[PDB]
Amino acid sequence: LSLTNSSLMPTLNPMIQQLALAIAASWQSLPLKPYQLPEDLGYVEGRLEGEKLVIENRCYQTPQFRKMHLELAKVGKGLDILHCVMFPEPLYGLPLFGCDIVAGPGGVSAAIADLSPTQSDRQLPAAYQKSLAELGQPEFEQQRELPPWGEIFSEYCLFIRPSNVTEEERFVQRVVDFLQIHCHQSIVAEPLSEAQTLEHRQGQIHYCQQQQKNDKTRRVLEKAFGEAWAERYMSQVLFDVIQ
Ligand SMILES: C=CC1=C(C)/C(=C/c2[nH]c(/C=C3N=C(/C=C4\NC(=O)C(C)=C4C=C)C(C)=C\3CCC(=O)O)c(CCC(=O)O)c2C)NC1=O
Ligand code: NA
Repeated sequence: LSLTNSSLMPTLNPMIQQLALAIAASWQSLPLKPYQLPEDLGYVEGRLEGEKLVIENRCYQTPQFRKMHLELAKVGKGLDILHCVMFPEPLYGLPLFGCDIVAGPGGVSAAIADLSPTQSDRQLPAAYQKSLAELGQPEFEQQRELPPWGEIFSEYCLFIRPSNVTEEERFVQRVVDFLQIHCHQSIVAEPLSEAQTLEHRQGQIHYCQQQQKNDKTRRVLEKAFGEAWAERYMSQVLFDVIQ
């Protein structure tokens, strides 16, 4: 979370850099422990017939968060990606924090962030609903419609192409605000009932299964590493289905 040793960071899109710093700052003083990814993955790169893909993975856990994954990536010289998920411990019933930012030479093309539900009714907990409403409706000029698998995302999900610096900063601040709410809610949460824990586990399984339908991510991985590698990475590293 000291992103000071990151080889990628100095070379990434400025909005990505600010988000990475914001996420690292959110996590820095938590009761962190390492979370070992499959094969204790950290840095990885690959190429097949086209551009090289370079990826840095950082991953932690706390008693409330099963797995806190920050991924940074670059395809060739110019396509930059930040991926982050905080997977909740089902025992505590917290939503899933996620964000995905994709940028090229033309600027940021996609910025997505959410606190996604795990309840069977597909609603966020009452406390989240309240705190999120209090932020107000952000104005963004270029909204994007989620794909069908994106039914997993809350009504507060952002999915935009930022139109200018003001919007980039507004999006980053909204992600900061989501993280602030999420970290606070995490400390007022108690272990839930076995039936409730099971419900929340299912919500997290479903989230991962749906995220795996994102062909935009899959194609980037496949072009650099191939089908089998990409399937392993999506299903075991990015969106692992708990059980
Ligand atoms: C290896 C990691 C990684 C790669 C390579 C990656 C690539 C990536 N994700 C994308 C979109 C996207 N990404 C998501 C969302 C998410 N994606 C998430 O990983 C999470 C946690 C969310 C949501 C919280 C959505 C909704 C789209 C748009 C998909 C579409 O347009 O069909 C796009 C298309 C960008 C655009 O259309 O402008 C690419 C290239 N994303 C990645 O995370
Ligand atoms: Na390299």
